[PDB]
Amino acid sequence: VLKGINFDRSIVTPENEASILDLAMQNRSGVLDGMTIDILNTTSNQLALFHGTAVLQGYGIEITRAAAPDVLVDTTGQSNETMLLCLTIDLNQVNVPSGTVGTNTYAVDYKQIRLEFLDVPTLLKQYWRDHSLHDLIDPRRVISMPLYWITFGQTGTTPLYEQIKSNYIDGGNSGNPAYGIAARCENFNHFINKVAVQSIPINGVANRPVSSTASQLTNYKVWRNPYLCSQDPRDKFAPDNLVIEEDGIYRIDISGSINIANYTFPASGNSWRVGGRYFQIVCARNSSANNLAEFGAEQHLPPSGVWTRRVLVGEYTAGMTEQAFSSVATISLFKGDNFFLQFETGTNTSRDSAYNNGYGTSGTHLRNFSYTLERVGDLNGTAYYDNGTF
Amino acid sequence: VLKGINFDRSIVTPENEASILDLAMQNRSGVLDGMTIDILNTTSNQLALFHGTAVLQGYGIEITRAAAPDVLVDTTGQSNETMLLCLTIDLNQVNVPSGTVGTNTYAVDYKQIRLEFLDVPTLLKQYWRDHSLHDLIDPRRVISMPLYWITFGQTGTTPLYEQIKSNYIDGGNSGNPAYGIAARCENFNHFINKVAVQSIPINGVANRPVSSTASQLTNYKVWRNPYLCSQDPRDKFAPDNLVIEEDGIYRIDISGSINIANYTFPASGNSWRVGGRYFQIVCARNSSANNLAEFGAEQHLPPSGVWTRRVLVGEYTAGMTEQAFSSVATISLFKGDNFFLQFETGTNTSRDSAYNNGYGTSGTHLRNFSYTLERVGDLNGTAYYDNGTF
Amino acid sequence: VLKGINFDRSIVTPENEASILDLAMQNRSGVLDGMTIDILNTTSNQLALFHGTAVLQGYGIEITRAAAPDVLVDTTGQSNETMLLCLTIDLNQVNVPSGTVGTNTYAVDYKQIRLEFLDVPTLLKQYWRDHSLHDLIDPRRVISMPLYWITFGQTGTTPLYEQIKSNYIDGGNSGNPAYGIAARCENFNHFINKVAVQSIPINGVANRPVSSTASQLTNYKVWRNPYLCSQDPRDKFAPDNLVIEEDGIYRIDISGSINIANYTFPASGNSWRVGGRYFQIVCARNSSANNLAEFGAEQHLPPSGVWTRRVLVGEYTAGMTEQAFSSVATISLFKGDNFFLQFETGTNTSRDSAYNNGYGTSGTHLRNFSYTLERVGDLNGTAYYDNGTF
Ligand SMILES: O=P(O)(O)O[C@H]1O[C@H](CO)[C@@H](O)[C@H](O)[C@H]1O
Ligand SMILES: O=P(O)(O)O[C@H]1O[C@H](CO)[C@@H](O)[C@H](O)[C@H]1O
Ligand SMILES: O=P(O)(O)O[C@H]1O[C@H](CO)[C@@H](O)[C@H](O)[C@H]1O
Repeated sequence: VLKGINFDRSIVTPENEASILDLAMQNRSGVLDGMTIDILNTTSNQLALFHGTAVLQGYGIEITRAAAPDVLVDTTGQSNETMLLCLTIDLNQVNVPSGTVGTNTYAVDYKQIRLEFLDVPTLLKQYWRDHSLHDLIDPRRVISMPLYWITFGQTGTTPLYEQIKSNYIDGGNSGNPAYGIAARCENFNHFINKVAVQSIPINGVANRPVSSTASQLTNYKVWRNPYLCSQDPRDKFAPDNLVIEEDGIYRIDISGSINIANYTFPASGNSWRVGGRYFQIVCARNSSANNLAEFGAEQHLPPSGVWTRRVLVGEYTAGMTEQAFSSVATISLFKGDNFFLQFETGTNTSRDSAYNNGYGTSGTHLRNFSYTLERVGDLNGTAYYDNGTF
Repeated sequence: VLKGINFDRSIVTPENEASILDLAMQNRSGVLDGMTIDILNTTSNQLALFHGTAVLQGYGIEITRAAAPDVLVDTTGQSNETMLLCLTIDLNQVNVPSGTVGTNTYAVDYKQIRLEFLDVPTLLKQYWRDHSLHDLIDPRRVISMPLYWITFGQTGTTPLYEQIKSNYIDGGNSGNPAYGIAARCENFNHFINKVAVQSIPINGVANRPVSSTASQLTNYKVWRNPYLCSQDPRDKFAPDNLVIEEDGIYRIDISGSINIANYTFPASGNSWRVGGRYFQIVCARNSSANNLAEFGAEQHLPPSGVWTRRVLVGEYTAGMTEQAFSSVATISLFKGDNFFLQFETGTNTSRDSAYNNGYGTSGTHLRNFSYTLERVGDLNGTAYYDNGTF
Repeated sequence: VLKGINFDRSIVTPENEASILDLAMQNRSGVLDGMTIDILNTTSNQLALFHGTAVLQGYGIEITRAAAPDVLVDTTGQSNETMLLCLTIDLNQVNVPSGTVGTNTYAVDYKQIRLEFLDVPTLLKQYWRDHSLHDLIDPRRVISMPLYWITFGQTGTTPLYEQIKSNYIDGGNSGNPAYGIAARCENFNHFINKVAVQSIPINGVANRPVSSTASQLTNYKVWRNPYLCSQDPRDKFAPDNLVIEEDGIYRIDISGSINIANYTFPASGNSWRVGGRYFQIVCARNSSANNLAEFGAEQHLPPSGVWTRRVLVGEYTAGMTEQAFSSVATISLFKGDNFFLQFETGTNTSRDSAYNNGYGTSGTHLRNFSYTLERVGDLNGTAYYDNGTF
């Protein structure tokens, strides 16, 4: 039969209002405020956390403030291990009410809510990003959200901690928590190496032309949304590659200019004409390496025939010192993918190359380069096949 | 007087929580999961559908699973007709409760919910996209959502079916169901015909340059959100025109390059200078033809003075073989409109034309062309006049 | 302890469901429909308003319709003043219920809701945009939303009124009320003045080239979202500057072309080569002037090291009559900031200038120029420091 959920004779249940709040949360779970570590009230037997509010699959969880310590987690038995401090909902447990709504004595012991320590494989098997209490095919009764990486030393010491920022809805994403900006940067200048194919460094360090003979590695302002992407964990790829943490249709915006761009000089032999040189800027995705995602989680496999390289700007140098470019594209990206930008041109400086033989400010370089990477759509259901290949 | 809805002494009603869920749904109705046809349990007297969940103007509807068939719809009396299988809310009916919340016997017969067959004019008169239970000026008591086109044959046969995907929130749009991407494509190459004005084919087939003498019609990956737009239903316009299904402020992104671009050769007569040739890429809207929208529904009339053509890229060829371009614009579009892209240049190849006299890969063509069309704003209330004209 | 809000044994409270509706509203408050002035039922002792619905920090407020006047506000004692007509929630008051749910006589006198007149300093001290009932650090018990600027004359006269459109969710923003388009325009042509640095007029009037000798100030279609931005209130800056009303990460899109662009003519002395001329289009922010925001409200101070100028397009003229450009950037903007676009080039027309010595259609000008400014992210919490500087 046809069942009404919100109708005149319907009884609105807890599962119902959680499903509504989850929808309003864009199916994202996370700490809405507070719930950060309290080192002052942290010992070698107890871990303390400040008061706050979180939403886990539509269920509102609160750590209440009083008098501090707002809450205490038992660390006895935990030594010489790296654990995950998790907030867990266990629907197998029973919430115990006491007193009465008539007197002013109603209270509940929420045994369905736990603050605990889990190892990485245990958390992954009950992580909200991968499993759901509300799931259609595999509904679960126990779900968790990791708050902190906790590294316990020898018995009698206080532990080391690292916030799992992907699980905190801190700021930048309020209103559209599952979408918005993934990565963005300020304008930067980067020297073009004398090679056919090279990546453009999008992670905060550029090889900035500083003099007529040299370029030097210089920081530039960059921002990343930890829920959507992260800097590659391997030092070889760290300057260039992003690891995508969330499946979706993303929008990539690029702009800048190619300064000291090479071209064949107009001479009597070529009928006093500029010999333009081909170059292209491409965006790329690579999924050959598994476990790049947070917690070394399993990558999401892309559909058959998925793109790997896409031309954002393809043209010839026009005989000017500096020539501007701009591009905007929507692309499919998968959890675990590597995402990066490449600069492609010929290697013969006297024939097909967009780059010259100069170094530093005398050499061909990218000037005023910037980008924005944003999540603009999901790949749930049919979209995975229809929209996921490009 | 001033009435509080959510206040301490207020009674939260069914209409109230439906209005809240509708707001959380971005005022969009549709199947959230399941509710697809079950051909195995479909006969010549009954139509079967799988279990699922839908939200119709804030009212949650569920088809419950048990033992299949999850639900059965009586098809007796339906023959040699094309009908719409609809999910209807009728607030004139009375939901009948039985048993008690005290025992574990409470049940409701939701007579306010129906699975029925309607003809196209009947559905349109009570379609959720055009009429509302919550409406300010014309509030309705009966509202429907079409799920399937059902074509019944002769008495004793099983019918033919077609899913109304615009009414299924399948994927790509979760989180922002009323907005997001309307249409997008992968990079493609398209030969420029030797005419003054031509449309660029945005519906999946391009006239791809394949040799030095020929171009051939080749498919390219394209995606459309059925709720926002569709391929033109008339074969003459099918390669080029989109039909907009939903009013709004849309964002159009284009990029690519013009390859083998024509120009006046630098000669002694012109002081050894490149004679650039003007061309422009425009986006366009046309509402002359009514009933192009889904179900042949009535178009939404645009305000007085509305734009029809807008220049996205206007410039001269620069003497290079290939020159890249990019553009991003926000435009107003109305339900029933035709939306398309045009390439405009002169017809005299020796004087004003951006195109040459070559064919295939030797002829002027668009290379690496792609676009994204996205809904970024609505045209409700005052916005219709203020923002709707451009 | 860990408290559950939405769990099986939990009691869902009024504050709870208001917090849920506020989240669903993207933390924006405003009139959802109606609540506009009723001049017909307005006297010299009373102000009338039409029926409608508003949401103030998750609390639903309704003015009920019956027989008009839908509601009356006492204006006795108000003379020779400019007041703000405000809708206030005061949680210190007590809502008085009467009758019973058993009979059909339940009614509430919502003393927690008021329609009143406040002076600008009083409203600012209890304005929903700046203070919250739900606030973590400074929770308030009284909060208001301004609906109209009301200017009372001499005793015995009807007042003058001005709608506070920023507090009305009229249209264009339904679905994403706190985000979406801030400002947009149709394509326009603007003459480039013979100076090093000039602003491009983004507020609806351009100096349009009309003849071979003259340009004239001509209107062009422009739209602004009052909640996000406004035209500068000072006449000196009115054609060029926007005042940002809301903190955030914004996206700026620009496109157009530079027509009649200057360049050094190819002559025997320069080896028959085009001497390109540098120019740049920049977007800018300035916060030196306080109180530019609505109600002369205090500006939001940007973090240390914040950007002020950013290059969107930087390149040389290429020897063509017309050369197109496009740019897309994400930038940080603060409540009270001035936002504007500048055109920068050299002043020596025979050496470094992108502009020539012509006027009107014979002079260098921007052609088909348009832009979109959109709010794409917030600057709450950590984002203020991490993302706010660029
Ligand atoms: O090209 P290879 O060695 O297969 O692949 C390597 O470079 C790619 C491109 O940066 C990375 O995405 C891969 O994770 C890495 O294994
Ligand atoms: O130019 P015509 O014949 O008025 O109009 C025709 O072409 C337009 C442009 O493709 C379409 O939008 C119209 O639906 C069609 O009737
Ligand atoms: O340059 P000045 O005089 O400091 O600053 C003036 O021009 C700026 C740029 O238009 C405005 O933002 C300022 O509000 C105004 O005071």
